[PDB]
Amino acid sequence: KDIQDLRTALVRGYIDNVNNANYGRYKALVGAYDRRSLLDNRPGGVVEMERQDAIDLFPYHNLPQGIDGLLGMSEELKETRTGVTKLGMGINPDVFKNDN
Amino acid sequence: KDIQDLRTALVRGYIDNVNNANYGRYKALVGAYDRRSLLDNRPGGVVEMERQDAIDLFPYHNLPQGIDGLLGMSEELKETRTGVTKLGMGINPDVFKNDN
Amino acid sequence: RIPPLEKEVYLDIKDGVAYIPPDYLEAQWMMRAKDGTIFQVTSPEEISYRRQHPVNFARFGSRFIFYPSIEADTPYYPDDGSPLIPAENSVILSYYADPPEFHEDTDTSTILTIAPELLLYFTLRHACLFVQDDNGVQKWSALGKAILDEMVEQNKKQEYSGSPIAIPNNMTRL
Amino acid sequence: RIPPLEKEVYLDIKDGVAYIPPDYLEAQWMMRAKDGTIFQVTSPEEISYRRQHPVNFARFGSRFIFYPSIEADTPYYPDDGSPLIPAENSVILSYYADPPEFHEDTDTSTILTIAPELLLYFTLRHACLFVQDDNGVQK
Amino acid sequence: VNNVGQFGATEGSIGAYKQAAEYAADSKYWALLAESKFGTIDDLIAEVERLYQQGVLMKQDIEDLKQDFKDQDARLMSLI
Amino acid sequence: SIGAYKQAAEYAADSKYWALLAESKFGTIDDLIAEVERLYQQGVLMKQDIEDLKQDFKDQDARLMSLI
Amino acid sequence: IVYNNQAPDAVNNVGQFGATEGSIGAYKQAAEYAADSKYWALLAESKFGTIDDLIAEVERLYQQGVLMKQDIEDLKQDFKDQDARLM
Repeated sequence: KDIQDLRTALVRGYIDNVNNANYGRYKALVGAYDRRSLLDNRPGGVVEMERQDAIDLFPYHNLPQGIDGLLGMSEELKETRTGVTKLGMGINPDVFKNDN
Repeated sequence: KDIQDLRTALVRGYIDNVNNANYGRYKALVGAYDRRSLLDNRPGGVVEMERQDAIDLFPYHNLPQGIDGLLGMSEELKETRTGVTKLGMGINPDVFKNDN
Repeated sequence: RIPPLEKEVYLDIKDGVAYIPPDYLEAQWMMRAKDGTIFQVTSPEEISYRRQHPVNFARFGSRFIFYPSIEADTPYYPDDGSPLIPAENSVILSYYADPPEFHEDTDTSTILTIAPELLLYFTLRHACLFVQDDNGVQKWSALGKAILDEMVEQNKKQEYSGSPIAIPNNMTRL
Repeated sequence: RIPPLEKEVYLDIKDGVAYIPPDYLEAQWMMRAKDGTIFQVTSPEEISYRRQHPVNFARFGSRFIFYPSIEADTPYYPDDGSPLIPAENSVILSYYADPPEFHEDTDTSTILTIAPELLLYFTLRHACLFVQDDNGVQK
Repeated sequence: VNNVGQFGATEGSIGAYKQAAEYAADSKYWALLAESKFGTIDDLIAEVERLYQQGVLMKQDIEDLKQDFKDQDARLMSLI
Repeated sequence: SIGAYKQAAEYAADSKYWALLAESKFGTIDDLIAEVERLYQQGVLMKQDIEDLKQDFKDQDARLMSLI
Repeated sequence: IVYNNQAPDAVNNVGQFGATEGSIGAYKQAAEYAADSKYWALLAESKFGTIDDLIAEVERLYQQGVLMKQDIEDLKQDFKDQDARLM
């Protein structure tokens, strides 16, 4: 039950990160843009009139090192507090009766 | 059902990134260009009259680390909540009757 | 730009368009009487596309455009004459309006009730222009500007005042 | 902006429209009397989303909106009393209010109890403006 | 009457009055309450009134009934 | 629904347009009050009168009973 | 702690919502008309409150009781007289 809660919080926390980041918002100073041009997205043209620092990718957070590693631990903890393993061979009546 | 939704959101989020980025828009200060020249794209010439910082590749976002890794997890989660694996050997009546 | 001169108003969309009020200066939110459903704004160079292949509106001279080609109706108005039975399908706009020039003595405006010294100094300005006592000009102008900034800040410390903002994680289903 | 001019006050919502008092300048916290609970503020562009698909609210002209159709209440205007025993569902506001302009000699305000020299100097300012003694102004 | 303390008072606001729209809504509230009352109870009153009006009509009808019946049994006792 | 913010002077006229319905319907109210008042008066009178009537009536009836 | 039930008295001399020197009449007239409407609704419960409870109840209640009394009296009188005269 624990493991399902925990992995659900992590993936929910991972999915949101990826989605918000995918949005790729461009931040921009107020008097420059040439709004008309920027909104057009046909291969090439933006007139960043003035400045040149008027448009820059918004600072999205990185993902966390921990999501990665803990998503890690949980996998194995399932695979040791239960006998399941996504790659390992299963039992047979014979080995159930004689592991040798 | 879940996995198809999730992988559809991710690839949709990946495809859009690649396409928007492929557009390769050049940003540029207002009074410089020599519009006439820039629009010509025959091997060599642009007269960036004045400045020299008048034209610079628009700041497209990077892709996200997460798209990569989660596209990852989903693959295996299909391949463990179902017995399918794109590289693995299939069953036969014999092994269906005796895995040994 | 501040509230007290703002305005609520209904529009008269005929077909994806509407003509702009004479009194209009600058716009803030528009939407429908129902459900909210705030509009947002864009350029023609996009809306025309959205025609070929939420809501989007834009400015064409004296005309407003909307892509999904809307229809709203200004209220039923009069008859017995008690209210303005508003129309379902109504969209309502909030825009800063050109205030009326006084053109009268007893006349007044919110301002004087609020910040008359402002008007006082600022007109003394052009006065000291009529006749060339500049230093007074400088003084009047500085003070007017200071007052004005006080005002705008009164408003800025308002428009977000309640509690910590917090950026929404607006994510559509899936 | 400081406490002494602040205000407690109850509101009458009517699922939205809850209107802004004349005396209002700027709003600090806002909550319920019931169980203790704080609202927070946002833009239309978000609350509207909350509609289609915590409590938030926003500023539509002279109106306050709240996403959920709340129904705090006040007695209707002609009134008669006011005790009200705050209707379970009452929300209370803490906001800075425009103080009254003096209109009388024996009038008063906390400021003079506490910090009158301030008013004195600041009005001397516009005075030294009326008549041109600018150094005094600066001081 | 404190030196600097900001928590010893609260300079009352301009006025604790609502914005006109609430006054209009309140007028409409009282108005509609009164109007409903009127229509419904006017129907009741009128019919019920014409009703017990014919009520006292039959009332004075049996009134003249007992008039001629008194008359009647007063003559009856005179016979005795 | 969600209506616009009319200028105050209009909300005033809206508020005003409530008082008249009240005024007229109050007049019918008064006329009918006078009616049920006349009715109640008549009622009380008739009742008490014919009640005393039946009283003295059964009195004479018991008189005739004793006579028999 | 409070309600905004009081009446419009003054105009904002600072604050960009609400009253101005060119709108106060609207607030005050709105208040007057609302109070007048209430006057009506309340006097109405009264006329109506009154009318209803009062007269309707005295009328119907005693008419019914007195007419039942009528039945009783008439019956008794007739029966008694007849039986006794037969005696």
